[PDB]
Amino acid sequence: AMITGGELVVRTLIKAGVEHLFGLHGIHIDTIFQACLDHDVPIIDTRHEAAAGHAAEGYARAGAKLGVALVTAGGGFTNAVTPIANAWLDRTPVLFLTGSGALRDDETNTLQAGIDQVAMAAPITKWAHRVMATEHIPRLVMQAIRAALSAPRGPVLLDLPWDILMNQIDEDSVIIPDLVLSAHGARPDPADLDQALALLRKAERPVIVLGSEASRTARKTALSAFVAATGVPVFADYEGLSMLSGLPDAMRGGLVQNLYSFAKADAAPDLVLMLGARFGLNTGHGSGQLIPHSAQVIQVDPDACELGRLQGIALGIVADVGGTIEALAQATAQDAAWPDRGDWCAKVTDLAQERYASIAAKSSSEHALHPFHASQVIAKHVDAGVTVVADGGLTYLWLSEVMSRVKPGGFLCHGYLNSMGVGFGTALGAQVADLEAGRRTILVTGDGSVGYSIGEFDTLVRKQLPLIVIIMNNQSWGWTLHFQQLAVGPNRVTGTRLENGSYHGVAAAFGADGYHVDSVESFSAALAQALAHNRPACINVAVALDPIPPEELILIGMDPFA
Amino acid sequence: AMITGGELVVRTLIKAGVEHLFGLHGIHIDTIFQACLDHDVPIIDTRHEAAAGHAAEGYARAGAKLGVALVTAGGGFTNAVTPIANAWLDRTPVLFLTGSGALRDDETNTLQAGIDQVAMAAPITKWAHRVMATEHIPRLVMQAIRAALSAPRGPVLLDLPWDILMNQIDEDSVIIPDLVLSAHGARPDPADLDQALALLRKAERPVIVLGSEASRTARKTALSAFVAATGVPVFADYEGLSMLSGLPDAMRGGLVQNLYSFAKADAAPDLVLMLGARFGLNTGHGSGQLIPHSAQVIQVDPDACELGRLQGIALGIVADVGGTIEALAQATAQDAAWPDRGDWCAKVTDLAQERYASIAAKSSSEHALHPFHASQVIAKHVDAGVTVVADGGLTYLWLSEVMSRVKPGGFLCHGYLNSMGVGFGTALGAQVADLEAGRRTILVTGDGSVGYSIGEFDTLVRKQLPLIVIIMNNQSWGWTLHFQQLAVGPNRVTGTRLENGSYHGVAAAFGADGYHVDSVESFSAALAQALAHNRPACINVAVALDPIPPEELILIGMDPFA
Amino acid sequence: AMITGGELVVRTLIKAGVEHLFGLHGIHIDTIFQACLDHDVPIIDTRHEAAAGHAAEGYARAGAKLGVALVTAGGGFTNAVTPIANAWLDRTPVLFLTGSGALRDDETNTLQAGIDQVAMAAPITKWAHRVMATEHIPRLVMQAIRAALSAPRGPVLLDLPWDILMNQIDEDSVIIPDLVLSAHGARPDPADLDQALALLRKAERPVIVLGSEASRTARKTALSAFVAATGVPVFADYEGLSMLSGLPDAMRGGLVQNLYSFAKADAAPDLVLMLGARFGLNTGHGSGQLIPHSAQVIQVDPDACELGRLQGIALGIVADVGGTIEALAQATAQDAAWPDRGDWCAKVTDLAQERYASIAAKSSSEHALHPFHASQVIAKHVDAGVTVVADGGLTYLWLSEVMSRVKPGGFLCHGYLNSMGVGFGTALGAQVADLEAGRRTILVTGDGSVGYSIGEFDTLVRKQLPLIVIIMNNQSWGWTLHFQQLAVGPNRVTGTRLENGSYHGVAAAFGADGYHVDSVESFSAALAQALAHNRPACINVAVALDPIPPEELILIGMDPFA
Ligand SMILES: Cc1ncc(C[n+]2csc(CCOP(=O)(O)OP(=O)(O)O)c2C)c(N)n1
Ligand SMILES: Cc1ncc(C[n+]2csc(CCOP(=O)(O)OP(=O)(O)O)c2C)c(N)n1
Ligand SMILES: Cc1ncc(C[n+]2csc(CCOP(=O)(O)OP(=O)(O)O)c2C)c(N)n1
Ligand SMILES: [Mg+2]
Ligand SMILES: [Mg+2]
Ligand SMILES: [Mg+2]
Repeated sequence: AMITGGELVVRTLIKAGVEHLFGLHGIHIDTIFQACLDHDVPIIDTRHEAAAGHAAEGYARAGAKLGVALVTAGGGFTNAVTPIANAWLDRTPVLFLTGSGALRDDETNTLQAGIDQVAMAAPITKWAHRVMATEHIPRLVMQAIRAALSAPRGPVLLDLPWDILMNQIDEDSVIIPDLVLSAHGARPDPADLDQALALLRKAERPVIVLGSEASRTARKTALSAFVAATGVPVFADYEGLSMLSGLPDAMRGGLVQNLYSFAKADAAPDLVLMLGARFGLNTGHGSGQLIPHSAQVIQVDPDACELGRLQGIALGIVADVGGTIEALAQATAQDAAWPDRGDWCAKVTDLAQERYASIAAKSSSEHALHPFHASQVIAKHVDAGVTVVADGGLTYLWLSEVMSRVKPGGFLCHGYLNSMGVGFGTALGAQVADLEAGRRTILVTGDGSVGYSIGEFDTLVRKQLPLIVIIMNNQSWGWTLHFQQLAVGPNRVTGTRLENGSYHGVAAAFGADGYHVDSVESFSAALAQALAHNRPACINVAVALDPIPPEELILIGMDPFA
Repeated sequence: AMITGGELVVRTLIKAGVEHLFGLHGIHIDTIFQACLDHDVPIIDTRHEAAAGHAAEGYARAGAKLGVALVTAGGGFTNAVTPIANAWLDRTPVLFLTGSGALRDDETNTLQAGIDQVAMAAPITKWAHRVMATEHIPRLVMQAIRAALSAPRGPVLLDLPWDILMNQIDEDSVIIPDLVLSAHGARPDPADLDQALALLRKAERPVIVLGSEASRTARKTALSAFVAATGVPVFADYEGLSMLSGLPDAMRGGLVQNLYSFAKADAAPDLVLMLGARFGLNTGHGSGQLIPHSAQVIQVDPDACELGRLQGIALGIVADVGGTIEALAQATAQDAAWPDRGDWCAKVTDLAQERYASIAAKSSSEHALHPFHASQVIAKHVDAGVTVVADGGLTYLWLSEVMSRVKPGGFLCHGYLNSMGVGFGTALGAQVADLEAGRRTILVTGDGSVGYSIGEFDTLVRKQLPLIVIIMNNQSWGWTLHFQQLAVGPNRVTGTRLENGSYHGVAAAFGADGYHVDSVESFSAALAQALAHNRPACINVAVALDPIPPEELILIGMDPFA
Repeated sequence: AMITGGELVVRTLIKAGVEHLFGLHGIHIDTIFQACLDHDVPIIDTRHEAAAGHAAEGYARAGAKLGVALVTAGGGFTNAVTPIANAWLDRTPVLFLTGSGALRDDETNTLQAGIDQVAMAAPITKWAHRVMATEHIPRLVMQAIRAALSAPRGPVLLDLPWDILMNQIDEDSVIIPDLVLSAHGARPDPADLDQALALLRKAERPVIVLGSEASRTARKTALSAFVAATGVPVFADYEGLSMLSGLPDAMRGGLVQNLYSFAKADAAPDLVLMLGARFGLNTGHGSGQLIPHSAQVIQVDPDACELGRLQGIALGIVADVGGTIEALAQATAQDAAWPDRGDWCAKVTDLAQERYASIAAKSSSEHALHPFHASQVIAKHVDAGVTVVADGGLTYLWLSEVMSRVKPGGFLCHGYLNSMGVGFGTALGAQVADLEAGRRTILVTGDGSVGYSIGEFDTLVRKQLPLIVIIMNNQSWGWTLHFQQLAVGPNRVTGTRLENGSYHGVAAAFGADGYHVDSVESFSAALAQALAHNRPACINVAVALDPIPPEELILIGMDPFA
């Protein structure tokens, strides 16, 4: 028959293995909407394009697969910029399909047309391109997919002029190709794999730090066989945590942010193995905090820029992180000459424990519900059947203190962009990935960050998504209000207080469950209540503002343990 | 004494004459926040950076001045992109002040940093530029203002590294320089102005069409001098309508879209003078449905691409629209012999009025409130004491049909980008520019577009803004659903129905007045009620889905009077 | 019949009045070649696309019209970058027509395809754009011409995919539109015009400075009437010098660079009138050496960025420079009472003349011909019938000192880009424009610079172009060798000597008249010889290296006088 370019897009995505798209409708991309309707593909349609974009991210992260986002021309695309920017830095594999002006209505001042979407998207994407001919649609779509999913994973834009989409050709003119890209990643040269193992055996205090790319390939069975052979502790940046949930408990060092007072302990790691973790913000930069200059560092990253960009390393290998762990278990299933790491692993869990006691010792929840305490109520329900998504300022800095101790099904936190509010978006789409697994999603967000996408309680309800939103309400933009007294001066705070409005009143008005809580018990009663029930909820949690997280004081450059 | 890069900016904006900024606080730009506090200059902080940017647009357009927008690094900037794009196409003079990563922490994977902000805004701005030394700030800020304000007016982006903002210097070492740019625009060469007036005299059915740029300089008394002398009617595209409000009633033609039904009456304009109107969406592209190919066209635009871009004109002048009007009055003051236009002007008002009676005659509001009947209820409250702001899909297309009859102090509608939801931001900042002038602002929005910025009721209450928001709620993304049922098929509707949620409840949750009305009486009661009170209000108006606005059928290329 | 997209281009250029192209043939752009050959418009085909690009600049600047460059896809476009860049900063109206890959051969790794040609040209052009439809060619080309030719004049890039160019439509289906854009530019307000004149009347030591845009619009008759009425002296940067050749000699201040030693004379100008000169390289920046801080500045520029960008000004008008000179003569036709400026005019020509003898006084041509003495030889032939083109390092810094006194038909020197070797290109194109005027072109280049485009002697020969090329050969990259010893150290000069080659031998091996000269008499004799002959000539002049252009010392910030 004769199908439209819109249909050609959809066949190609179905051929890849795509089963959900997140989007918001426009006349310009309606041919895709029509084709999805025809091929029984869900198109979760949100209230803001950005929220749909982040929804694709969360699906991609929580799902360990490709996320797809669909936005209309002009305003559709520009509303989509923040999720693209976010997925760019988080290294999140998301295909962004956008409509634009008709080729033939080029340069005529028509509606939603005239802005250079690929130009805009270029410095934010692994690849961005505008389709010039309908026959190109199947192969350009697959190309776009391949680029996003290969290492390092990242966001890709495909600009589908209205003109090309509506247009129609003969089904036989064109070939819908398969996704013919191996699921297995590239492995290091046998020469280096041996040198890195030789180094790890000589190590007295060795550690491994997992990055985002450990989670995208998700090679758990091979990682377990490897830790089970060498017996070395394992840390991760935020994205990496999901991986540490198949590991014995003494071999779990937790969040990379623990390796801080390992110096002040005369116990600083002897060697560091970085698999996908970059010398960015999550690893304490080139400063030496979490990773020590003295230490001999082995860094694996598909992207050779990252190889000792900030510190000098000892060995740097270009390869896929997931494909590397496979090559690691394989070469460690004959060794058997691996030292006992008891005394080392012992202190690792000890130092993490001291921090947990040191914060619980500082926590007074006498007058207003301390935030470190509230996070514990949440900790109580976190296991492999629960994806946790974090947003807000101080509120996610408090969760990190409680997150090393539990074993989550997914954990999705801020990337280098650190854009407040992308929480709803990411969380929503996370739940759609979690529906298959039976996992349930919980968003822990700030009173500020919820305001960005508050309308999404509508989408939650319309699409029947049982996401629980916990709003840690301190009646302010938390992180910034602290900066104002702590970096500027006590009496002068502006543009940061948010002392107005029932967020729970909003959610109830949008059709979701309202809960209001201020005490520890009030909160635990409500969280267990919302979890028991199988529909969307909002919990407005009154927390103190004054308390200063240890992580806030690390990042400006001070010791919270001195 | 010693100053910081932030202070330098604030002093430079004050020497320009700026009295409000719209922003959203982040630590990267806190320096400006602090300097503003010192100088009693208000920063209206919203819930989303987008809403802030659009608020600067609304400030600018309704204020006939520069609108200033301030956003933080990274997510702060990318969230502000929809406002920049809109400002670009609307030709709206807005200065966009963005923070970025520190210069000394360049290329290190730090926080909110690594996205090429200037590159991203390049295709959307008259000028984009990242500041490289703290002493450059005062002259780089002024150069940005001049860039923004010169014709054609447009957005300008100025990236201030955090490094450079926090950074510190001597008061007398650098110079806060003055705003030296003449307010009066450039005039056509007299030989061309004479060609034009000669042409205008010989015309049998002459019209004038105003664009954005007429409203920007706002030379009202020079238009009245010119119309009341040649006696020619005057039309305007959306941005230009504000300018027709101090004009004699007979020589007002209304919105440029009334020139449709002018052919079928053998009364198509003989000559068309276009002052800032571009050929494109507002003026019926190159089709000659509005501007007939037969007519002698005279076009005046600051930007030369624009001159006869889609049609052939007889005269194309590069000049300021504002200054061209001044010359049009100048050259008309001695000229005694202008023909009588009484019969033609009678014909213009006659054709426009037949249109109105034709719509009312086809409008039943018995089963559910007709969107037209609803639009009339609003129009009876519109005079020069009111700025009406429009958003949504079908809802604004209906409102246009009543807007030609009333003389508004401001009318801010969709530009070419047609981004749904920009209504809140613009409407908010419009109310800020309106407070000083004493005028009151109404936003007339659809049920879809309001969901975009619905947390902004928070800003409406925190900041004490008596903005009334009418939601024309047809429980669907109206305009796209009409495309789906009319051009694809009645049973093929997906992703456009919005069958959920109390919007008036949402406003009531943030502390605004809630109204839910459905009949003509109820709504008029509700509107008059909210207007009496100096308070932020939300009117949720239940309106019909089925009716097709005459503009929907015109823009698709059909006759709606057939 | 049916014509080609190539034909559609040529028909449109023809309607603009384009009578010559500069280019270099590729198969992608052959349809334009066929259409030019069909319609007898000459395409001057050079040996390098950069020479073709620059030749178009010279044609534009020397003919005071639009210039058109035509380069093929890929290498054709990239070779064209330096001319586009130069035209951008010189403000030169140049249409760049480029081929690119076939739309339907998109992303297929083909011949000459794949490089984002509009992206690369975006920051270098007023407008860069890829043509998307064969129907579009006529209106897009004219839109391009309008954008290049509007104030401020600058280069435009039009990308014409080979696919769309080969395409064939029906003649009658598309309309080849006229150039309807008034040749007179916009004039200043009459409030401001009068303020400037009253300020000019109150002035005690007023001066006028013409910049690039004065030569573009070329409003000579209006300038003669204006200086001859107020009697104020008049300077110019390099581009502006051509206009000073229709002026009584005492009223000629010459090159703007004379106003240097005017301060230490207590003769620093009271008031400065800037017509299109920008605060920058030619005008001693924001430093106030040439354009004093004490003095009141009145600045007129099409681009408002420029208005007091580096100094504070007293008045700043957005207007076309050509139009402003008109308005000025106009307003001076009634103004009978302009004071006598005899005392000031005399002082001016006196100081410029003293500086001149000050250099001849310190010049010795005994052991090798002095570069200034050599410059004087050339000055003896410069009149209204000669276009002089300068290139090279020291060699042109020497001419400037001799150039103020003589009144040339054209004078084309380096723009802000200051790119060596662009001489042949610009000069060759200059000679083509000069054929209509009867003027002859003479290029003064250095030994390093001729080296860039040396093969162009071949184009001079094949194409019968009697351009005379004087090489001031000091067997080195002069300017950089001087920086090395004068700012770095005596004994450390590397990579700057060019002690090799017969340049005259090269020109003769290509077909042109070869001359070798080292003394004053040899040089004057041969220069006079090649001029009598109506052929292309090369003159290789051995000049001294050790000398030091006063300008070379006026730019590090030091003083070549007191
Ligand atoms: C998109 C974006 N990202 C980051 C910032 C800067 N920022 C970092 S933390 C913060 C306050 C967040 O408040 P909230 O979400 O309530 O969390 P809290 O720290 O108050 O608990 C802001 C404004 C910003 N202004 N915009
Ligand atoms: C930012 C943006 N997103 C999506 C669209 C596509 N679109 C055009 S009209 C329309 C429906 C608008 O709905 P609503 O605000 O309720 O107005 P109404 O239903 O009354 O027409 C949509 C989704 C758009 N033009 N801009
Ligand atoms: C395109 C380009 N422009 C400028 C320079 C830097 N530069 C400025 S002057 C100069 C020497 C010019 O030598 P020549 O052409 O012989 O003139 P001379 O001063 O030696 O007489 C150089 C290399 C450069 N390397 N490349
Ligand atoms: Mg908070
Ligand atoms: Mg609606
Ligand atoms: Mg030389």
